[PDB]
Amino acid sequence: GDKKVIQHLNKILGNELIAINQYFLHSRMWNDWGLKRLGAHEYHESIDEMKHADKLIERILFLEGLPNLQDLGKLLIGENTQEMLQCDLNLELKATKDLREAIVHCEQVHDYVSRDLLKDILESEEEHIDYLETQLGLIQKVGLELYLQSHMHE
Amino acid sequence: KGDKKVIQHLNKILGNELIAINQYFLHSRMWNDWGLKRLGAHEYHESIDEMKHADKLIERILFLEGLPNLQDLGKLLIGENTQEMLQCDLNLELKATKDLREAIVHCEQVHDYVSRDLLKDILESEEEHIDYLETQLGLIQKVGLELYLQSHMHE
Amino acid sequence: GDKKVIQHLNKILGNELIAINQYFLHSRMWNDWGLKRLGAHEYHESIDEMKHADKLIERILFLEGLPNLQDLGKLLIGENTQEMLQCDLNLELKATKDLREAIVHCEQVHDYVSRDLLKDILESEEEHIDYLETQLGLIQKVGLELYLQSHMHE
Amino acid sequence: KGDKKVIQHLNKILGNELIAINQYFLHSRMWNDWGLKRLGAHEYHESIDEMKHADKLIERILFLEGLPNLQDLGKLLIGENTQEMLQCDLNLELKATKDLREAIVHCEQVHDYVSRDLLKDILESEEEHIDYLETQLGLIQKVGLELYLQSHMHE
Amino acid sequence: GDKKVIQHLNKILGNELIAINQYFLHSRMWNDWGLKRLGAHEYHESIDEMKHADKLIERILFLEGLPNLQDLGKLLIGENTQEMLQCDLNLELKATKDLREAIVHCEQVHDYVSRDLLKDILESEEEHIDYLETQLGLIQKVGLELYLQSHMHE
Amino acid sequence: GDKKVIQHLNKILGNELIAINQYFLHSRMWNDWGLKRLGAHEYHESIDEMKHADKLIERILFLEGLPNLQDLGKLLIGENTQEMLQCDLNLELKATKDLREAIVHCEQVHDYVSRDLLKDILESEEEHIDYLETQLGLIQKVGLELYLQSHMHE
Amino acid sequence: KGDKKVIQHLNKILGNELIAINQYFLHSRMWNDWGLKRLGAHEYHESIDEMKHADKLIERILFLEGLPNLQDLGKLLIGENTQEMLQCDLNLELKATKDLREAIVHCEQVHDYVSRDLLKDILESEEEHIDYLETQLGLIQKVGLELYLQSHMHE
Ligand code: HEM
Ligand code: HEM
Ligand code: HEM
Ligand code: HEM
Ligand SMILES: [K+]
Ligand SMILES: [K+]
Repeated sequence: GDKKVIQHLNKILGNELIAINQYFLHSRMWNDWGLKRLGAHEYHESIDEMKHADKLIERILFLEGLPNLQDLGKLLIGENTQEMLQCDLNLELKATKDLREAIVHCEQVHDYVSRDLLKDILESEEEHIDYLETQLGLIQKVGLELYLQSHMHE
Repeated sequence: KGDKKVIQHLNKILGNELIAINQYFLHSRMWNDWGLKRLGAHEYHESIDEMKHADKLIERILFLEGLPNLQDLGKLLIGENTQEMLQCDLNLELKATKDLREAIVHCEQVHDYVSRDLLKDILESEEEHIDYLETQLGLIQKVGLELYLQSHMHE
Repeated sequence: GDKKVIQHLNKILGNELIAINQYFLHSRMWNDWGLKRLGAHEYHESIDEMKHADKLIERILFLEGLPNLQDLGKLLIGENTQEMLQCDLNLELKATKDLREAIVHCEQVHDYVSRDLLKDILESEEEHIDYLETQLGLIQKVGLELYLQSHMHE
Repeated sequence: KGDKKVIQHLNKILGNELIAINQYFLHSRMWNDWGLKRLGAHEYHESIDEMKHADKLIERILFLEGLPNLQDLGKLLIGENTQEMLQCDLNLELKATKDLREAIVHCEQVHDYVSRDLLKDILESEEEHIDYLETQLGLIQKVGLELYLQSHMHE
Repeated sequence: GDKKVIQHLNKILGNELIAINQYFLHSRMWNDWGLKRLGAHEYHESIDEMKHADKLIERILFLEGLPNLQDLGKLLIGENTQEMLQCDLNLELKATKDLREAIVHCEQVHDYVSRDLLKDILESEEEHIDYLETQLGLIQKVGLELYLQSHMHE
Repeated sequence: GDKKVIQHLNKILGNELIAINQYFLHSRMWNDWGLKRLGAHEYHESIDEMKHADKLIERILFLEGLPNLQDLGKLLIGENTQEMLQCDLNLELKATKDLREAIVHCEQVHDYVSRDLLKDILESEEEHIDYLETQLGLIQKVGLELYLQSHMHE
Repeated sequence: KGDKKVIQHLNKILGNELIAINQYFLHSRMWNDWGLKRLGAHEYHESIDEMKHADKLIERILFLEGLPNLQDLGKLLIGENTQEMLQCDLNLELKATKDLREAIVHCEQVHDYVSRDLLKDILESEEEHIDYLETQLGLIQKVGLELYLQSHMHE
């Protein structure tokens, strides 16, 4: 296994671990506030990052690397709905930047299978960006209070 | 063979349908992009409905030994926000129904009653779309834009 | 969204829009002639291009570009079965050349998700080339009239 | 009670249907005799369809208090091979659709919109038969007679 | 919500976050080595701790505290099966010690619902200790190689 | 059809044809010895290579090349379980090296569909490497005799 | 355990199966590439049948404590067109049946009746393939090449 591939994979893994915890707390904060539709959607975002982390961990071990679950970077926790969505978007913008750099290196050393894995993750993070920009746009179009009312009931 | 002006009329209606297919499809995907899923879904079905009308016109023209024209695409009326998109669709349908009425007058004149019947059914369907569009613009007036948009976020 | 990526996506979208109308007209001409197997197969080629156009429109909008459904290029309409098939093949060869150029650029600017979308379109257009070259070969092997007889009934 | 000329027109269309019923039924059984079962089955359903139009005309005539004429049977156009039988069918239908258009014109003139509608349904059906006939004749040109016949041996 | 209760709950939550990652890595390590029965059981232990973390997080927010998902303590990662089992046991002995001290304080300030939450977690951690002590005892009774062989197949 | 792409595809095909026979004979040798679990797994590995060979043959023909099913290279046949596993691994390490070289060339000439096929085969061969290294690892962890015993029954 | 010449005969028959597997698989995929899908599907099943024969020989060789030979691959008889591919298959089957008869003779001689019974089963399957092949070549003679090909386009 290419040593820099493993470093890149461990970097993506670290990003997934931030997102898991950030989205899970954001989910439970929205549930606490009675914004149950946002809570449920954000729960699922968290679960999806868990599954990516699993796939990264499996690949690192196959390549005889050591998965790093010890290092947890900075959680971006907002204190209201609009900040929380922006915090999620900031984290995903960093995530996709790291994914593209990892893919470049995989291509260079011909680790095409690792590249394929990261690209699938990358498509999933861009779908999350799509959702997030759409939510932030809806807040601008209908206003904050109507956006929140629309996410009360599941 | 077909009456030459009937075939010209049929190709004109076909050209209108081809505009509407593309206009509604883009508007539909714009509304999905914005997270206005109820509008996106409804507008997708309007696009499909115009595709089916275009199919029937193509089939009729070929039966009449005419040449269907799928090459000349007229001007799409693409709006930049929900209220503009609805008015753009409405303007397109007012032109559409005017052309359908003139086509029906000519078919009647030359006794092409089957083409007339085809066009009358397309006409009823475009008037149903006009009903929808006038109702949507009327609702924007009665409840306001933001509430109208909120009501179209969720399918 | 990268500016040339959006231009390439709009170019492929333009090719899809030509194919949709070309295949649809070819389909209904074959039905008009009583060659129902050709008409049905060609109808499904048109539908398949409609679904590719849809995905391209969606990706362009996500990248904050403007989908161009206004410019309709030159339809290659044949006068008989053999010309219709060759017209379809001419269109597909142009289409795949454009797809390869779009993929090269996506790879260059690290738009791997757009690359993946175009590669899936590309595989579908190569399957259509396989079908078309096979049909033209059968016309040579069994002759035109037997080929047409084999396509009267669905 | 009904308009005198409308009833005359309806009886004329009825007479055209009575010819087609008998012509198509004989052509069907001839194709079956020859082992061209696909043609024989299709032609059988053409005959049945004309029977149904005949019934609807009879019922309308009786409602309008006219006398349906089933006694006068015009000239059957019988072919002696497949290409002739198809062209004979096509010649009959070209005459039938001409008569249908003239009847619709007169129904419209005297405001018998229900009779016009019945005739317009028949006309659409006969244009569909014309579509079929012209396509078959076109196929004989495109693939040749013997292959055309072969394609019509099995149902 | 009582301030020291929230501190205790956040301490127990911190123990759960360690256990999640430790058990998840050990599970994927066992799968990597072909010890699928151990890998499957350890995966389930990880999921169980995830669910406890969820309930802790919900309770903290109901009590108007701030759940801490940022501070990840030291993972005890073994290098072979016998060490991994011992690391899990060491972790659970620390977890139940902290659980007991959290329950003492809840009782003292009459937060009987938090006490009940913690007692349910405690029973599940004591079930895990029963499992661990039993596995270590089986290594002693049958030997390490038979123990491993018995955990190859699910 | 690019000429060196075809040569690369025929080279990968040649590797598949070796693996088909090597794995089939290994399967039947394990069945003859009563190591039925190994026999079944190796039969499925052989069938998987048969399917990759079919896809490669179909692609070569579409690209108007001549599939070469006449040149069969050297089968690596072991005479006990541990040698047969190592023979399979040696063959797959050679296979994956050739696959990466074929992908490099396909990327160079913009044959992205062929690259995508070859990348799917590579993922499957890396899964086989994972299986093979895991088996060799188990033999070291539990011993050869326990490993063989665990593979008597399906 | 097994007679040494029996094992040589079984390895020879196995070598013939390995040629047929590859030859029929390639011919199958050639016919699919050409759109002759009925021939491609039939030829595929012939390849799979030879694969199963090869498996039974391998198993019998190992039971007899022989070494199955999957390394030596003889000459594939690949044709350039349908007529040649069919004849290439037939030429391979005439050599295969000749070798099967010689193997059966030797099995009978040394009282390896279970090996004879295996080879006899394979022989019957190879004669069914000869029956198929001679029938196809005869049909090409009776209806003409192009009609034979047309009959094998659709599955
Ligand atoms: C921008 C151009 C177009 C787009 C994006 C588009 C898109 C689509 C889509 C997504 C479908 C559904 C396919 C499926 O999921 O099965 C569809 C169906 C269909 N399209 Fe189009 N289309 C376009 C143009 C046309 C045109 C120009 C015609 C005919 C002249 C046409 C005729 C049809 C028909 C007949 C159907 C089947 C409708 C039904 O019965 O459900 N389309 N189209
Ligand atoms: C005034 C002339 C005729 C009229 C109004 C008439 C009317 C009808 C009608 C309404 C049906 C039932 C159709 C359905 O609902 O599917 C029918 C069936 C049929 N007709 Fe006629 N018909 C006429 C003459 C003939 C003639 C001249 C023949 C043969 C030479 C014929 C042969 C048949 C046959 C075989 C059936 C199907 C009966 C069964 O097996 O159920 N008809 N007809
Ligand atoms: C704050 C830390 C975490 C929390 C609160 C959490 C929470 C949860 C919850 C509540 C579930 C649903 C369990 C059920 O009831 O079925 C779940 C599932 C799961 N978790 Fe976590 N989790 C965390 C971290 C992780 C990590 C770090 C990983 C892997 C590296 C992970 C991997 C998984 C997987 C693979 C599933 C099953 C997903 C599926 O296939 O549906 N989790 N988690
Ligand atoms: C020693 C040579 C080979 C042997 C003994 C062998 C044996 C077998 C057997 C026993 C089966 C299962 C058949 C059944 O029970 O239905 C099979 C399936 C198959 N074989 Fe082979 N085979 C060989 C070589 C090949 C080659 C060279 C190819 C293609 C290039 C091939 C292509 C296939 C395919 C496509 C299947 C079906 C796989 C599926 O979809 O399940 N085989 N083979
Ligand atoms: K509201
Ligand atoms: K024929």
